[PDB]
Amino acid sequence: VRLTFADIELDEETHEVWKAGQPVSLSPTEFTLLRYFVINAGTVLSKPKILDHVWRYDFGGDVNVVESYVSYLRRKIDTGEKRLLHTLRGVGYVLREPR
Amino acid sequence: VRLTFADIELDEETHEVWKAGQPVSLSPTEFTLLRYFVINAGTVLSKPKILDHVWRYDFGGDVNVVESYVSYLRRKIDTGEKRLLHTLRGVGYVLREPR
Amino acid sequence: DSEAVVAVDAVSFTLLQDQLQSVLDTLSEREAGVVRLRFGLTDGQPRTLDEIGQVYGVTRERIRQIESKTMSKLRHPSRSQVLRDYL
Amino acid sequence: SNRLVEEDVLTSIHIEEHEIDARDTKLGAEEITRDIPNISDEVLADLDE
Repeated sequence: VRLTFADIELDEETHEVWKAGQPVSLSPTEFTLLRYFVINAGTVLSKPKILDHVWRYDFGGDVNVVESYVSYLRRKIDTGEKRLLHTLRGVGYVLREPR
Repeated sequence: VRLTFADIELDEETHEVWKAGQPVSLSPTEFTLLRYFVINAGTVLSKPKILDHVWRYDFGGDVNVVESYVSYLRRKIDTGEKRLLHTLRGVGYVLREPR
Repeated sequence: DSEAVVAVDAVSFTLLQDQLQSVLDTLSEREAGVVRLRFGLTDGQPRTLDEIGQVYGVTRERIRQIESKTMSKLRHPSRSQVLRDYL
Repeated sequence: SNRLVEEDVLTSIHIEEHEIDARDTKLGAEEITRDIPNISDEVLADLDE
C-alpha cells in the first residue's frame, strides 16, 4: 500500500519518506502536500485547490506561504534546478518525470 | 482523452502541446485560444465570440490583441505562410487542414 | 416572429432571478456584493478586482480569496441541487 | 361494437415522413451527430452513434 512514484517512496503508517532510497525528515504540512502530490500525480496542481483541500478553510494567510512550502520541498528531495515537481505560471505545480 | 488534430496534439492535464511530435511551450491565454480552436475544429472562429467565451467580459482593450495572438499561434506551430489556421476577412479564423 | 418574447422563458428568467437573490442573500453580504458586482448583476457592468478593493477597502488578493470562498460555498449541494434544476 | 376495435376490422396503417437537412452556413457546418447539448440518457437510448 506504500505510495511510490519514480524515485520517491512513502509509507502511510509511520510517514517516513525515501528519496532514491535515502530516508529524509519532512514536516507534517509538507508531508500532506507530498501525499496529495503523489496521490494526484499526472495532474497539475494549482494553488486554489491546494488551499481548498490540503489546508483548512479558515486559512487567512498570504499565498507566499505555500510557495515557501514548495521551496522546502525543492530543497528537500529534488534540489536540482530542473526538478520532478515542475511549475506552471498561474496553474501552480505538478510532479511528473521530465520528458 | 488527449485531443488531436492533424499534427498538433494536446493533453488536457498538464497544458502542453506537441506539434508534429515536437513538444512546444506556449503562453497560458494563447493556450486557451488554441483550446478553443481544437474544441471547435472545422468550425470558423470570429473575434467577438472568441472574446466573449475565452476572454473575460470585462475586456476593455482594442481588437489588435486577438490578431497578434493569432500571429503568435502562427509563428509557434504553423510557421508557413499558408497555414492550417486559416483567416476569414471580417469573420475571423478557423482551424482546418487546407484542401 | 423570432424576435417576439416567448412569454414562457420570461417568467422562468424572473423566477431564476428570484432564486439567485435568495441564494445570494443566504450567503454573507460581503460575498454577495462581491460576486454581484463581479458579474455585473445590479448594474450594467461587471468590474475588475481593483474596483472591488476601492469599494471595500481591501487588496485585490483578498478579493480573489473571498471569490474563492464564494464559489467554494456555492458548490454546496444545498445550493447546487436547488439551482442546477433551473435548466 | 368493440368487436371492430378488437378484431382490427377498421384500422389503418398511417405513415409520415420527416425531412431534415444540414447545410453550409457562415458559422461553419451543421453536424448530424449525437453531440447534443444538455440532454438526458433515457432519451438517448434509441439513437445510433
